[PDB]
Amino acid sequence: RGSANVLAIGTANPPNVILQEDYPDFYFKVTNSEHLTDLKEKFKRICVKSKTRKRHFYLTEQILKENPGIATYGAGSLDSRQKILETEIPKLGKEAAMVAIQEWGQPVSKITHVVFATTSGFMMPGADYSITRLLGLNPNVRRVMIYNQGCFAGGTALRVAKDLAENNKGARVLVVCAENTAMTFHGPNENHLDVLVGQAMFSDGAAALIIGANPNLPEERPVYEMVAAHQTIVPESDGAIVAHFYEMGMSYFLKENVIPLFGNNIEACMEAAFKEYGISDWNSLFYSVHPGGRAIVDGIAEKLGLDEENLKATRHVLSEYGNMGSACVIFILDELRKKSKEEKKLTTGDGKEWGCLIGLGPGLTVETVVLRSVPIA
Amino acid sequence: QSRGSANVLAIGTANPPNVILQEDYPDFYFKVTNSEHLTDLKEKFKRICVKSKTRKRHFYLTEQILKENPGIATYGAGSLDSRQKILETEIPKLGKEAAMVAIQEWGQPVSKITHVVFATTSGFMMPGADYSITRLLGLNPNVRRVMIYNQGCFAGGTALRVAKDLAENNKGARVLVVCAENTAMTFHGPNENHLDVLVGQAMFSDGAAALIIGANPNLPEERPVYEMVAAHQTIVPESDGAIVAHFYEMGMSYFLKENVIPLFGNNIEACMEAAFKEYGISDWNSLFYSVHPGGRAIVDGIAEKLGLDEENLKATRHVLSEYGNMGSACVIFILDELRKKSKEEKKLTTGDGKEWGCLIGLGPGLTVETVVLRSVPIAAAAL
Repeated sequence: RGSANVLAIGTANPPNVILQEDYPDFYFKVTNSEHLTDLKEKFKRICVKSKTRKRHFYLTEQILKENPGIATYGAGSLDSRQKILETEIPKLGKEAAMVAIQEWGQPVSKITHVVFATTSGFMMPGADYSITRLLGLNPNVRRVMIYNQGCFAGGTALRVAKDLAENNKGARVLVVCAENTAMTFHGPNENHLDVLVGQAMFSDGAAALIIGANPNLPEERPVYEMVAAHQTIVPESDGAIVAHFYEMGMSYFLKENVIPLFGNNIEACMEAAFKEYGISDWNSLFYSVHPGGRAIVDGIAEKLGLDEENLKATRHVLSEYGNMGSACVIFILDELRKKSKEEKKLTTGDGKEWGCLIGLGPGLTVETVVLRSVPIA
Repeated sequence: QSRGSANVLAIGTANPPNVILQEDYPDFYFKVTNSEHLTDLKEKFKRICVKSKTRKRHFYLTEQILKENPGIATYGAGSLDSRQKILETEIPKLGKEAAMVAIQEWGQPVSKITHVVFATTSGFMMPGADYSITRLLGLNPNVRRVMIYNQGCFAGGTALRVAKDLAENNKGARVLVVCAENTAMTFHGPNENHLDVLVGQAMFSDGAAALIIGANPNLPEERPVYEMVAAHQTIVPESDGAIVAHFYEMGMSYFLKENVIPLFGNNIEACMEAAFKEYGISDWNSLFYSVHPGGRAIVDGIAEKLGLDEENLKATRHVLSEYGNMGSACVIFILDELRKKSKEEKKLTTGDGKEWGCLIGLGPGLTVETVVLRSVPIAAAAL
């Protein structure tokens, strides 16, 4: 019995794109907030600085017209958010899952386990049930539904898949991460400027993987080896990110020091994960860093001394997709292996042997997955 | 990193102190929900409560707390924010008290805990209940957490199935498993257009249960109570839509079709075969049981289809009787009851003197969680 491997990665996004250059005009119009000149000026500066070029959203002017509470800050809107989210999350998840299954090239009857992560709505039965039904998976698949673990849940999903894959001979785990801003969209309000930071970054996306130990070569094709998977609570961080699931939807609150609480601690997380394999040069590694806005990626870069090369996959997904929550770190893994093939590098990890996937979110929580690349040549 | 199977090393339970006897619950319920005029619903509710075989339930919710949170007691009113204010702190707090009972039986420092699995459908926030009990128990900040939110009445099974893989794949791993439920998420006043509310109100109750799960016990402090042999999960065929729950502004709005009981009853034998065929076991009455007590009718129906005697189901029916339907926690209380009653009538194993047993989680999907268990001799389990 060996290490859990990534055998396939797939991604999906809803079709409707709003460019960041268009987004402030769009946002202030569909929330009937054009009278709030200062917030609109504040929001244009945040978006000009975001280094997100474009985002996909299921939410459109049409949907918001049909569900006006979603576009009114603090209005009872959760019922109508859930009516969207209950079906759109499994639906988008299925599309991401189909791309992974196609790459994998094996029948779906070989899938033994399903790990689904989202914070974009919830019901019983959950998105894990729904995607099982939509893909016609075996009814006896062993399911782990991961609700409401926010922007670190990509890490959590992989860490769970790792133990499922490694402890069960022949197990193939379908991992799906999906987010939909129907859960997080808020109109602007002078008292809750955290909303403007959210509306500059949050976006729709689904990513899927197939995880298995002991790949059947060469008809199965590993992309990454999962070596280790850690979770930690940052010291002195209690209350830094808090989200409530309220009648108005997901109401979230960020302290001033979120970026420096991650930044002053990330080096300790890298030592905890890499010391035992004798690694201390952080630029010797390839990276999937959760792109929770520009400031989080820049702070982690500054504190680890990461060069432009090691963050270009992370920054490409932030630019082209925005903060799709749990899905982002999986999009980055996809981008990383594609770019590696395109630039004729020796490994799926940008020519590097060892790598790091970092999930960041409430607690504050750091998810650290240690990866090895696979040869391309 | 294996060396052996995940064992239950400890079990502890906690309940809120306010108890309402079922004989008193219809008068309580119709009074606090301002529903005295709804006479036909009150008579229906009395008949359901009598048939329930729930004698007693624990609740955080009191008359006083409903007076301070009257939205909760007003059918369909926006109450979720008031429900989350209660549940955000009470679920981790109740989970903590259960965990402290399990950790005392375990007799190891909490620094030995490497993983935390927390199951609840009773409120949700970020960071979740996993984070909160980690903080309340002063666990090592680098514990590996699996937060199982909103899986409903099969989550007890899910929690052990996750714990099994965490404990068997990580050498030295000790998994704290906590299942907690609080009816602040599910409490609704009666309504002529939502009859399924009367079914839940007869059943749903508060409780927390905790386990320490680990492979390779270490004497003298650690003793196994149960061995986990296998953990299975399945969708009951032709079951789509039988149990639906939405998380709405009014709280958890749930819909329980009539045919839930036949769908579970008519497929449970296939679940037992799938789980026990490889061990050459077919005599369902020779096994010990923790069956999710999702109301009297589901237990009775599984009893009839498997041929289980009164002896097999007394632990299950004891918990339904004395605690009601505490959601995820029930199957863990029943394992606790089973080993306690075994020790008390001087049986030879923690499973009522039987060698093999099964824990059955039942919930939306419809989903069946099946945990294949082995008992431990009382000699090696007790002190």
